Amino acid sequence: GSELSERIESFVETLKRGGGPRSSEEMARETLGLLRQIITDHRWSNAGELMELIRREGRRMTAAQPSETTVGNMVRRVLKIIREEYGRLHGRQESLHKLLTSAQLQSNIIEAINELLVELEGTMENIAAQALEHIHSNEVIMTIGFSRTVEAFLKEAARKRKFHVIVAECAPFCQGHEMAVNLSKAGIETTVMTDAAIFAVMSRVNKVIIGTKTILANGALRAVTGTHTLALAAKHHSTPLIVCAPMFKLSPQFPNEEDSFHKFVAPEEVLPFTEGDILEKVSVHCPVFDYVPPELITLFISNIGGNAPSYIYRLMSELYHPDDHVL
Amino acid sequence: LSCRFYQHKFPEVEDVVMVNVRSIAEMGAYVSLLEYNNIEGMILLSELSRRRIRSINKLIRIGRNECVVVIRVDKEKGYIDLSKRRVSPEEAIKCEDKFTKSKTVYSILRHVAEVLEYTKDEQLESLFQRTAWVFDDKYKRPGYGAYDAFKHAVSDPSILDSLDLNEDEREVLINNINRRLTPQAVKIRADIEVACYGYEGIDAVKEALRAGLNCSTENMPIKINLIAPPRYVMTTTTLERTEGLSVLSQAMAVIKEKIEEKRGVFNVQMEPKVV
Amino acid sequence: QVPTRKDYGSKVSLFSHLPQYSRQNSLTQFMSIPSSVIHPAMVRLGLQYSQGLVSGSNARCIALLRALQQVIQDYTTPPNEELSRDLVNKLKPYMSFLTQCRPLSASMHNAIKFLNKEITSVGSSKREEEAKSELRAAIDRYVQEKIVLAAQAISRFAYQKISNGDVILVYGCSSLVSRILQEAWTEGRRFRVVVVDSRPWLEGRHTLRSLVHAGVPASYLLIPAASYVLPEVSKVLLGAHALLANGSVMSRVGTAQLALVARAHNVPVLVCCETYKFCERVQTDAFVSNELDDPDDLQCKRGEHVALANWQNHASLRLLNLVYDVTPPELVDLVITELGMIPCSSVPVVLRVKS
Amino acid sequence: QVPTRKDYGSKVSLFSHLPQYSRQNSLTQFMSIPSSVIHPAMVRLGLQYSQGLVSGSNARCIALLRALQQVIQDYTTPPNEELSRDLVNKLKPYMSFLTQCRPLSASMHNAIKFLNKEITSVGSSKREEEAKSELRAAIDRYVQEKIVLAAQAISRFAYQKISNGDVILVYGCSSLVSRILQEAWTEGRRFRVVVVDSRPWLEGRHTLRSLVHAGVPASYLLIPAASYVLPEVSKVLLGAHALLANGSVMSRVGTAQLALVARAHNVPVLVCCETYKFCERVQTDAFVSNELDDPDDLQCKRGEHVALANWQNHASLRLLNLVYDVTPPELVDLVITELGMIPCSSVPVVLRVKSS
Amino acid sequence: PPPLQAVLVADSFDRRFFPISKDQPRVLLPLANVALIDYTLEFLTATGVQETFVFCCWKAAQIKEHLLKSKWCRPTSLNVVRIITSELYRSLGDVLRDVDAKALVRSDFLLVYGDVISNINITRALEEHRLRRKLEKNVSVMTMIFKESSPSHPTRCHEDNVVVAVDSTTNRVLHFQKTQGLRRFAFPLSLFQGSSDGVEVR
Repeated sequence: GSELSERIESFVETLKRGGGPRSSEEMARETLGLLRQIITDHRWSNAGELMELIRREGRRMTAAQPSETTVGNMVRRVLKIIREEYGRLHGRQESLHKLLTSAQLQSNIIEAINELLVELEGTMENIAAQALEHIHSNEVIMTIGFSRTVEAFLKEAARKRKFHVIVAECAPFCQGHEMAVNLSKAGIETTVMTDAAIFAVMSRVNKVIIGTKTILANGALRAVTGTHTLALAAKHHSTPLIVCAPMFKLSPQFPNEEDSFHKFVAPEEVLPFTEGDILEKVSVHCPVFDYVPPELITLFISNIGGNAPSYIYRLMSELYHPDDHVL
Repeated sequence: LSCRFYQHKFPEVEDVVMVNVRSIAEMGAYVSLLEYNNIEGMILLSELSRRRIRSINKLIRIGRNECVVVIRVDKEKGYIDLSKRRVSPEEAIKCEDKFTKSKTVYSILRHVAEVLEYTKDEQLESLFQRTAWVFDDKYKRPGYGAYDAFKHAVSDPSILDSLDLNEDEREVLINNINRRLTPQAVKIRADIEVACYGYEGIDAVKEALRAGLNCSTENMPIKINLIAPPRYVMTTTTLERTEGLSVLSQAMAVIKEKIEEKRGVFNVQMEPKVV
Repeated sequence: QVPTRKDYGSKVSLFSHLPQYSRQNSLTQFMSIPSSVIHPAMVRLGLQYSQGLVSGSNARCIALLRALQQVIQDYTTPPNEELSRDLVNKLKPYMSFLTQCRPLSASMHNAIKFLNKEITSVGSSKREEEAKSELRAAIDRYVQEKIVLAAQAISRFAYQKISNGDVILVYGCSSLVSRILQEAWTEGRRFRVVVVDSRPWLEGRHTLRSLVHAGVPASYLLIPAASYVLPEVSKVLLGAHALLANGSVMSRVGTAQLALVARAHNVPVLVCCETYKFCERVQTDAFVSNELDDPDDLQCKRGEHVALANWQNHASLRLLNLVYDVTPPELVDLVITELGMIPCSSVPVVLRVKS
Repeated sequence: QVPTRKDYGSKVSLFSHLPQYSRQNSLTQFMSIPSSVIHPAMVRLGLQYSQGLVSGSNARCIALLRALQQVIQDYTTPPNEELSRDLVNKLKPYMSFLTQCRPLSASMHNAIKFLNKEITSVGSSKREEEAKSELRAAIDRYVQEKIVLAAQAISRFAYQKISNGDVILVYGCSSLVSRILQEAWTEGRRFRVVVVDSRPWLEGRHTLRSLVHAGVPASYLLIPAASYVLPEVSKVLLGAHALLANGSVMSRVGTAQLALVARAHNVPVLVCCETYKFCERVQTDAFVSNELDDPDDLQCKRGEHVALANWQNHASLRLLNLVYDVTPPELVDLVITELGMIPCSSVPVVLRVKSS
Repeated sequence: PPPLQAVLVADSFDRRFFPISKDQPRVLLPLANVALIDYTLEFLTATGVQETFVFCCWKAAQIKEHLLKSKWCRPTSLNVVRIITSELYRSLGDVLRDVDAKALVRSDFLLVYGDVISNINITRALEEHRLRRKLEKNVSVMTMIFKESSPSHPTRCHEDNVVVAVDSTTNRVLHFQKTQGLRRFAFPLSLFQGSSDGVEVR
């Protein structure tokens, strides 16, 4: 269809040029809608043909912006759904047991995708409903950067409890200031600090609650810049660390399998152009994403509950297929 | 204040029905049957989805309405059991259309009751029994019958007058139906630059404009205005936008043919669109 | 009498024991235009502290000592009195006013202690003009042999630790580190320098502007990205505003964070400082004694809005910008002084040998 | 309806959200003697919980299951109603009252969830007596397979680790540890046992009374002196009140201290617990979810004066009586279950396989 | 609000690239293995231009051939490109006179050379210009785009240095001149007689 191609082009251009949609939840919903339209408004007979089409579209979308993994995760989830539906409609995991022991598909796939959207809708409330069991009165909670999930978590927690929140601005993109006003609009008695001071204050923090951008297979994290330092300080002081992360943010990739994991933007934010002559020799780097090893993570909180990092491999194995990590 | 939309009290089995979730239990999910005067209902956990689901909250979303079929009815114990696996998307669409039409009908009846200032709930129940459910019984098609009868009354007031409620109540109901079942408003606009830089430029332009405007039938007068020197805006404020678009396309084709015949210039600045 | 400075804004609960002044409010509004309560040098120095025109610890100490020299030259003993204790009694309100303008640092504290010990040791039989000349000469000698020669010796010692082709990471603005790097490059070494800065002072652009003018290759980035560049870093060199008796390093806010991340990356950490900055007091953290700067400095105009414009209007909103923090000795490997390269735990020993 | 137990004494600010009752204040003072809310299987168990007549987690679970068996036996359906839902709707107030008397543990939470699932699984067509008999049989089978066979299998597994001539350190009164040690000593293993106890419950003496009754050589000391005795200790063996999905161990207050000091002294740590005690919920500290017992037990008579006699008359003074704490998973080397000998990180895996 | 349009001159009317320009148009030189025309077209597409006109006079055949294979010439592109060729062109003034003769532009178009490297989103500037036009009733005719930079930056070569004098309250340009080889600058009195409130020299 002409409109299908138009929407695909608009989506890939928006992804590769700048931001949009604002929240990763909206991006995942738009990706799922586009994939649903691809499945419906296109011709295909065998499951292999549909898988090849989905693979080509996923390759294109991932090549549009590699640093954004939500589109790839949704594509892989759709591929896994297709595999499961075909397997249980035609016949009937890669474990040791398997080692020792050797027409109406489209409607089912559409229903599964609709179920996926339905459970995507209430993910934030599912995460925030269990905030009261992780916060005690007169606690000190430290946060980095800007994250709507953590914002809703803290707002839900503060309804029936009183505590203090310390937010470190994520320089240069000082988005933490929004927390500084937003939590203040809820009356949570928050404090603002520059992100050069974490360790200095870190000894007086009971718990750290942070969001994330991506979760890898081994249990690592792709977070905002400086989160590695915060996790290191937490490990030094042995303060428990909480990663409020929805289920759709589990990329089955691995940290060192590739590069461009960090995302580099114009060095204008770090060093303004008005410097002049010194810019002619000075090299400036402005990475906006940092890698957090799984050793420094104490707990993961998702729309399905709490988990340890050591269990992440299971969840990644329950949502994707090993033969789709290459895409 | 409020009552069941239909005279029938307990919906039959294998009937897709709207629900509103309220809470979550071990046996399943609690809902209110919104269109049956908010009677309590259950969705079994073993029927939420065809896939393997471990948590009810994955799809419950307390406070969000849903479309669930009915799998078992027990009028003696007041127990109704519902389902989500059986309902098809088409069934959900038609049930949603049913719910929207029933909501419109109930809004009309509630406005009539408020106008009558019938503070007695029994009076409102009798109003449901007499005014709207009469057409429901006559048409032998619940839901759609009331809306179709109200549309006919908005068209021909004979149906509304045929009711035996009252005189002032009939006037109030007619006023409510007119204010609610007659929201007609449309104005289709388009832009086209028609100009011939030839011998009889203004003459050919006027002739082409008159020929195009001659295609505007009654209740659809296509008025052409000179917003700019070379461009002209054609406006047709008429209902039935599906037919209005075709009429505008035919007029544009006629204008283009007339302009091309006299060796002139005709450009389609924009296709017809609502305002 | 000298009026007190009023606190600006609401302070954090944990920092209720520290002051917090605004840059706009200066005491000079409530002082005689011809200075009578305090010497004009004192009020000028307090004005140029409170306005942030002097930032470096060495610069602050040098300016304080020059102003004190001016006061000593302008001083005249009263009749039925002697210089020895009258001078200190007259100097005390000046130090109080200077603290009011901006809290004192380790260098200024040590300079004040040394000057008090020198003045108290002035013999009663000394003549006023001779005593003033002797005090001026002693101050000049102290400045020389405790800044210039110390920096030269520290640079010479640090030259050995720097090898060809390595990468050195610095932080903030500090004269000693810049001098060390420039002299090492001049002597013939070839290396890159990685400069780490932090908000809101952004003082790193100072030393960067020096390095480019020396031809040294350089790289620049904010503090949060340090973990990104530490894999390629070989040595870490930091400037210390104060050395405590327990081996703790009292320095700029980001020092301890960088030391921790570098230790996690298995990179040696170096510290160069002068012996005159070695304090005898100890503190185990950055909460008991610190400095609260102007909270309005945290505001940054991102996009078209200043997200923290009317931060006072939010009752439960507090802003916090420390100036100092403490690095535990275990995260430090060297202390480089004129005495040589010493372990971070040998600070008290030097404290004993300088008295 | 049932009233609400009054909180006794001021609480620490960090523990303001948790309740704190007093053993003197019994809720039954505001309830009918011929229990009119429902039959008095409530009150017997509630009083034995509030007054601390039963302490062991397995003992609490067994007592609760016996009481609920009596509840089911005495229960009869109301006309024009369904058992599978009315039973649970009626049983919820029992749980509310029991929580009011004393907060529930993970074992009882699992038992309640299992019995609710069993009641829900009961069909709507079967007869009353058949349903009651099958519910009782299911409760009996659950008790058997989840306590007795589990304990026997765990003892068989633990018999391998216990070597000759070694020293084993225990903590508190835990039935599983005592049975493991007794059965191991039965099979000819020769070894010592070191008992560590802590105030104010001092229930460790319980297991001491067992060890001498089994002829096992033993030693007894308070918790703070543990750092003195660990150098000659070869193994540390601890019972657990619950396991969380993150691998942490929720247990009596002193467990984490013993684990930490044992790690600091390079001594392996064993945690023995049954699969049914595994809990899906997770926490990172003892502040979010705990239970504050009666602070009056903290008072002790040293010499001829009790220092904390009139503690209520000091406004600034506060007393806390914690009963539970969380040991981080990285300090635990074993979980011994009927499924075998597993690491702590594999706790969630069991939760996956036993759920279906 | 009519759709936005942009004129894109694809020829620099100056011989600053001999002998490179003698066998290759300046607009087609590879900056980073990418032609400058590609850079400026991408910049125009990013800022929301829906219609772009390219005027090419010198070696227009090569520019035509290269552009017709580009992404922007594909039917899927949202940037409609129209190519104009005329050997009579000798200066930008002739290009604008031709534009007015054929009346391609409707209102508020973009003027930019074919060798401009930029990533500027001019939505804010466009909105400001339209508001100023509406309030002042068709007085303002041009809105330049300028970027703050220190004079010592390498980009500020001595050939293209410019000094401006504007009113800081309304961004109303008052004077504008080059500074090639001038050791001092001159400003007429008129600038101060009108705007007595204040004048800022940049």
